[PDB]
Amino acid sequence: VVACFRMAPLYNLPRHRAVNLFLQGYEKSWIETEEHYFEDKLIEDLAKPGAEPPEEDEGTKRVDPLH
Amino acid sequence: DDFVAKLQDNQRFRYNEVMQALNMSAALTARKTKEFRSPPQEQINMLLNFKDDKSECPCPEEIRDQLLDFHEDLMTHCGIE
Repeated sequence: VVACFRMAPLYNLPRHRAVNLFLQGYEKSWIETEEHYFEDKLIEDLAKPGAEPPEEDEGTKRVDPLH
Repeated sequence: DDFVAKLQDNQRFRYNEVMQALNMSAALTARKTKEFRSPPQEQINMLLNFKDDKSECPCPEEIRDQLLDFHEDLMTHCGIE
């Protein structure tokens, strides 16, 4: 039961090992779970013809970045 | 480096408190030593679960605020904020 109480804790590990474990855990728990929505804004920005008819193309409408 | 040093100091302190108060109840000791007997990876994962409002993580408010400052600084650097 002495070992059952004294199983390996995190503070027994060296600093660099625990830092690596923290990096992986922080990644998975925070960076992956972070969610921001930009798809509609990006698509509408890419679909905008930016001053193209004012621009001297001397031809039919040029394809916009989404096209 | 500093975040993990503070967290390790915290968990040594909490482990000392548990090893002082084990005589309260044997069944209490099992559910309080789940943390110390878990593998080191699950250990850091459940020490890093103070995001959102579930708040079952045993992390203190100060150590929580350190990461709830660094994470927003990093998001501002990344362009979200």
